[PDB]
Amino acid sequence: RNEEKAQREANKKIEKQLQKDKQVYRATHRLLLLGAGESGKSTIVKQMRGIFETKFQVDKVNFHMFDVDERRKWIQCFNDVTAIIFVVASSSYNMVTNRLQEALNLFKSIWNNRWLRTISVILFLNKQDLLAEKVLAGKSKIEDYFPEFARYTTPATPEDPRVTRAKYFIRDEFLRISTASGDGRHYCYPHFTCAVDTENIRRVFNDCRDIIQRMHLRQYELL
Amino acid sequence: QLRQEAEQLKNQIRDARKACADATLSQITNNIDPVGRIQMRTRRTLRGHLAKIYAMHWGTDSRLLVSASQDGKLIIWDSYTTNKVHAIPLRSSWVMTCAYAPSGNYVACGGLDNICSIYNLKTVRVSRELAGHTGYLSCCRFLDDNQIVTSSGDTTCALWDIETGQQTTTFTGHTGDVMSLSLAPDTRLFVSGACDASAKLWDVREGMCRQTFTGHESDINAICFFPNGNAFATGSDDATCRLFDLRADQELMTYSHDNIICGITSVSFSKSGRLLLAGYDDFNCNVWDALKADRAGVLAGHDNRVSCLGVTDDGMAVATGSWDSFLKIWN
Amino acid sequence: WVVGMGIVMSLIVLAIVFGNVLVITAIAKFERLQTVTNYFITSLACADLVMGLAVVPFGAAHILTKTWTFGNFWCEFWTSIDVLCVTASIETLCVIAVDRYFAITSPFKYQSLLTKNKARVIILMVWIVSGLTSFLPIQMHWYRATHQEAINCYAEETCCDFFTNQAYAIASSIVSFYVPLVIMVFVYSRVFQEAKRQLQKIDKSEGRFHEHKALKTLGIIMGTFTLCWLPFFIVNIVHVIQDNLIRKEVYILLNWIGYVNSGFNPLIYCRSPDFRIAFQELLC
Amino acid sequence: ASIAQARKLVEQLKMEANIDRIKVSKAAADLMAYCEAHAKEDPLLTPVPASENPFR
Ligand SMILES: Nc1nc2c(ncn2[C@@H]2O[C@H](COP(=O)(O)OP(=O)(O)OP(=O)(O)O)[C@@H](O)[C@H]2O)c(=O)[nH]1
Ligand SMILES: CN[C@@H]1CCc2c(ccc(O)c2O)[C@H]1O
Repeated sequence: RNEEKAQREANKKIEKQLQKDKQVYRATHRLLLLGAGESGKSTIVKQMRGIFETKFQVDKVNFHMFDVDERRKWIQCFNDVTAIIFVVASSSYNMVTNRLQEALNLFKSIWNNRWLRTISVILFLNKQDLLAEKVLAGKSKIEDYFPEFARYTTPATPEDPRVTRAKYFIRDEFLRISTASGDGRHYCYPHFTCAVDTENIRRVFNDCRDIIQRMHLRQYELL
Repeated sequence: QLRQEAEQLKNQIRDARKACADATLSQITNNIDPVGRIQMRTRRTLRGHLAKIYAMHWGTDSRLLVSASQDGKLIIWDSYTTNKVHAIPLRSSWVMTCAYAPSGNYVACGGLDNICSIYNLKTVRVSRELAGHTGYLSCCRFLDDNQIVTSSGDTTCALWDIETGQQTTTFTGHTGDVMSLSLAPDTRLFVSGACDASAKLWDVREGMCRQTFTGHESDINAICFFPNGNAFATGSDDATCRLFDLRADQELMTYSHDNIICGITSVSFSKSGRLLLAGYDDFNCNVWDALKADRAGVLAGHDNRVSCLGVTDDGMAVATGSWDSFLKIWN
Repeated sequence: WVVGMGIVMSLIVLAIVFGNVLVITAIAKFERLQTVTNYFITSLACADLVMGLAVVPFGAAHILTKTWTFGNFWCEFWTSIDVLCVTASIETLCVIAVDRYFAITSPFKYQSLLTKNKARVIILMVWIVSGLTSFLPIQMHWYRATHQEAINCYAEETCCDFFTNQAYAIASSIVSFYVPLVIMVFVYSRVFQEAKRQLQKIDKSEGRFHEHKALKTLGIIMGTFTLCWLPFFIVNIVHVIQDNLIRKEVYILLNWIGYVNSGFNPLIYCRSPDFRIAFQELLC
Repeated sequence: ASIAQARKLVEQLKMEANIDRIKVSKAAADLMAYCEAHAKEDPLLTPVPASENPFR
């Protein structure tokens, strides 16, 4: 009957180890990096630096980023992440099944998933310079592939009106899906990034802080 | 086209199956009396997991058990005294299955990483790392102490060899993802339930498909095997459990109700095979009757969805795992 | 008149006790409500239950029969318990406000700042500080007055009244009410500012496609507390500064207004949907 | 269809076509017999005394 004492000692040691690990588990924040192919996800993760894990710390806050296709069923495991980062090629509107239409369909499918009811999405609209060159060079029109561009007018804060309309139309097309069935549980944060940019990590930090603050405000019935 | 040319076969096999069914099992089973209301109360509760629990497997001694969580830890429990024995950290934080060796010396666990890992309990360090799958692992079972059969998310099942670390036999034929499998007591034939609403019977020795069943109409999430060895039950997302048969090669009964529209996550039998236990997404578990189709009880007490289920070899208790990071022992 | 007063006041007693016991049992029974924020609510509920089960009925008997039938020791014990419960029932609200401030303003360090070990320490410290100003000054006779009517009332064991000098009537009020007021005001002003900023950001980002709730919640939270406990802790100092200004009848009524505040607390601090579901699971 | 994989299916359906079947009455009777025979050796269905129950 002496084995009971040894078992209790082992249980105590394991409980102490788990108690130590709980704090470091609760301190970190998890982000899921989801993007369509040829969008530029590799460049973004390289700038930030069957699975890939990236470690980075901003202002003494530990973040943890993950990267990973048809009938996505593994997505149920990602209902407790802080936010979902979406990378989409804004200039690939005619590199045809338009590459963009597939991106909007994927975004709509992810938004309405049952297990992702309370997960926000951070949206990166990559490849702005290619889009600007394509719209300015001529022989390519947004109206040709997307008929709705004819009846669209500029809402706005410019950083060349044609490229401004081109930039804002794609953003509004995603924002409409975002606000169709938001219900106040989760929002979207559009952004206009490029390959040669700095402080993209600051955007992620600020958006995570905003998400956490909004959730806390909603919990106490103040928003 | 040419393919359409024998699409008829399927119709001929369906007609033969219809001609085979003389009468439903229900009619045959009508005279026997009902089991009645069965009340089960929880006996033990285990705490220590920091995240949701995905899978668990009872030990062969009906005393110990192992569980896996999203925090990246495997813990071996002791049911009688509810004290932890082991805690193994994991390289990958995403796990979807776990298994316990029949000889009680090895534990295996795989997940979203396309790797199956085996640990040595009595030496706790990594002993082998099996690779070769192009999709996430969904289930794995120890066929013996030297060879293991696994099912992956790339529509294939394989039989491995631990000593050499290379595949021995590869099973192909499904279209959708493979989600769960079970082994016969004789360890000669095993079944699998794919995501294409189809179940197949495989032969380990031959390596070729033998029979196919396509009763369901949605994704199949769990599958169990009747103790006698001549039947198996499965559960899908359409809130229906169906009991098939190997010899008759057709469905015999359906377990469904109009007051439930949620999915099914786990299915298990009892020692006698009279009781069928299935876990739902309705935050609780239901106990059916294998023959009559009546409901005989409910297992409530979990605050989040149930994702695991198991029955001991001697049938002294039944364990449930949920996303609430709690393990409960019922009796 | 006598008949009418008695029945209601029993209804007040029942209303105070029922909600407090219900909240305590609901928090204890279910493991999903064991939250660091719910410990302060448990302490507040316990203090309010002790107050409503200890001081209200004896004061009822006193105000009904107009004669204290017990000894001087029981009078001292009653007056001590009154101050203890009243003082401990407000600093807990201050603690809750500070916790909400930390949770909202500092979202990335909330988890580390507050832990299950720190909550117990804070609650014990608050209870000790509440008890130090209620039993030590009272069991010892340092609070007693000096004028002839006071000592005459002290001598008689059949009557019990409240007589204090300026020092205690100022110190107890400062400790119990005035200090935990400015902190709460500053906290809730900051919370309102943060809510307004977030709402403005949302309107700027997605206004075209798509401050009342926060104002309503802050209004109810501050208004009930200020209306319940404000006049008493002003007349408390006024009746000492000017003797003839305030009569005893006004004092007793303004004090009894405060006791009702314990009944409102479950409605104010337990409207969360999880609490509603837990309440509906039982007692039905 | 013209692709091999579709073509492979037609042959397989065949292999599964030529197997021996039995009447469902025999299978139902066998299942009933097994359940009735092994019905006295399970603790879930039959509540055993707490003395023999290790979880009490
Ligand atoms: N100048 C410039 N070039 C870019 C930009 N974004 C992408 N590119 C070009 O695109 C190439 C990078 O492609 P990747 O990011 O590897 O595409 P990917 O990562 O394979 O995309 P996935 O299929 O989603 O993984 C580079 O050679 C760049 O020249 C940009 O913002 N500016
Ligand atoms: C008899 N009722 C007492 C009188 C004075 C007093 C109360 C509460 C808190 C204080 O700090 C006090 O000075 C009241 O509950």
